[PDB]
Amino acid sequence: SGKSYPTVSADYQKAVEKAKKKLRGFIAEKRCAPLMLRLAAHSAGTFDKGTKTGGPFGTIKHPAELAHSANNGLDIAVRLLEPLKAEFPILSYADFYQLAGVVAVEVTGGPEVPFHPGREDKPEPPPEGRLPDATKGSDHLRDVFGKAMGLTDQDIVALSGGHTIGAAHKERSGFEGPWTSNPLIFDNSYFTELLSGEKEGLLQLPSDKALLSDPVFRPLVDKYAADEDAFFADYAEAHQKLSELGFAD
Ligand code: HEM
Ligand code: NA
Repeated sequence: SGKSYPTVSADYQKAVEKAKKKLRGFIAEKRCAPLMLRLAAHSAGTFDKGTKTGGPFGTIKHPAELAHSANNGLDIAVRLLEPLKAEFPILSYADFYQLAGVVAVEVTGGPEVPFHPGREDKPEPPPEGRLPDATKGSDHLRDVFGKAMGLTDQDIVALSGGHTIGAAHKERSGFEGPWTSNPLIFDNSYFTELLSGEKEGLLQLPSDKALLSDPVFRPLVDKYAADEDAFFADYAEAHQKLSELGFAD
């Protein structure tokens, strides 16, 4: 909602379609879907609505932004994508990274998130410190996703479900291990695990646990644990919004 997507040329559209295919094959083969989803989220998640700065505009590949502590390990993601990006010189990096995030969800069996091209690469990275802190709680989540990004409480819970794929690494954030028993499968297991308690071998961040005790977040966790279809619908909506922050309005 509220979006007016720009016109891109037929050749640009052709390149998007071909890049989508190539990204599917590459991401599946390399087993890097979760890392690519993290990359897309960290690129988009710097948007501040009050200043209209940051967001998914290709700045994450700048050495200055990759050096942000919250971005530890994302240099791997950028390097992995560089050879493929080079096959699509017409595409913006911004579009390519957001397309990679959409593909990461699709190949792991998640919903089909709508994608619209036309993000323009911006010259200057946003200041460090906008991304969410895993050690903080609900107030902080609302500060970051709500007050800065302009997303809803529903979006916060659905997007937290991105942790259904992948793992933390002690050398990156310091946290360690997968949230789920099937970390390459995009399903509602993140929420099922969050409800069932601390199972040995599985990770819960303080920011994940914050969802269980918040009056608004908890009913959403309950809904998504009970209804994977409802999770997929809300997730697709939220991911689209995240990927389009500051873009096309
Ligand atoms: C809600 C606030 C969030 C917090 C506090 C948070 C924090 C973290 C942390 C600490 C890690 C581990 C990084 C590492 O050590 O390798 C991580 C990984 C990850 N995050 Fe988030 N995140 C949040 C939101 C999101 C969102 C919105 C998405 C996308 C929808 C997402 C997708 C992922 C994925 C897929 C991984 C796994 C990366 C891998 O396997 O290499 N996260 N997150
Ligand atoms: Na999973």
